[PDB]
Amino acid sequence: HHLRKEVENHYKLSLPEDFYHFWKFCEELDPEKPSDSLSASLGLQLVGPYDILAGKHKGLNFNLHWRFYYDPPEFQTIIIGDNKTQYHMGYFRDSPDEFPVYVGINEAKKNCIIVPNGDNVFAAVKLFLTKKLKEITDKKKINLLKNIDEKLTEAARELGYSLEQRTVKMKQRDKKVVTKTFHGAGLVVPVDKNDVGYRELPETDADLKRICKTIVEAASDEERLKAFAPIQEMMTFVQFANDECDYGMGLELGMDLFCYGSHYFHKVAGQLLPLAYNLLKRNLFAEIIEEHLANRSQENIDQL
Ligand code: NA
Repeated sequence: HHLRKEVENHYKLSLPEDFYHFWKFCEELDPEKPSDSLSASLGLQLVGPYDILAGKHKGLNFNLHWRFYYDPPEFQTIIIGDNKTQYHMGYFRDSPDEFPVYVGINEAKKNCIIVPNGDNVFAAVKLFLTKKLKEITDKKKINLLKNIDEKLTEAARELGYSLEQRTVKMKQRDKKVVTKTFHGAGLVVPVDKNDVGYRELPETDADLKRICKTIVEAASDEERLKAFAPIQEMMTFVQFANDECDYGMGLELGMDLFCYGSHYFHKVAGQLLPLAYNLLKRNLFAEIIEEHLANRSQENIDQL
């Protein structure tokens, strides 16, 4: 596609082959409006990089474009669904220098959880379709979805794409996950044979969430200052961890605070996440998190 290098220059990210093949699939499906080809049948719409392939881009910050409230920098939205739940799908990359490891989904009006949904967009839409078909009570819609299901399956078969929700390479990546974080999709950082690269937080996730709850529910600013004391302490622990190259600890603390979702945590998360991503040489993610924390909206299409 003639707009390919424009996609990767604007996002500063490399897109996998499934991204481009799926565009051609949707073009054939509805050449008048490829990004809306699944809208009547599935309630889905292609967005983010697809907007560039569609030429819809012709101040424009693609680090924020269709970035929903709980999308960590690893998560790049490509498809949106029901706006009542803010259902959407995105490629998930552990590093800006790698291809996506899978397609994740989140409902931003419900929670911060990122659910795996295949390792390519053909799988992601097929899995969505299978689930959507369970709700359909109209014979014409049933017929339409079965046809689309047949086309997706054959296209995936011809390209050699798995249609499984979790593939082998995905289950292999989970072996590298040093912690789940609050969103459950996992952090992957380099860890050498002496465990250097990561160390655990002093609190469990349930206890960290309890600490966060006492901060947001503090009845006065003085009580909130006191409720912050365990966070301030953990940030000191992160500084020591950074001095000994255990960069993943501050990444995990910052990610959990971001995922909890309170504006009371934007300042500390802005002190943890940019530094951690820079120390990990994931500089683009440091840019994304800075710009997102400065503009963490519930409306996010940069094309207005
Ligand atoms: Na965690």
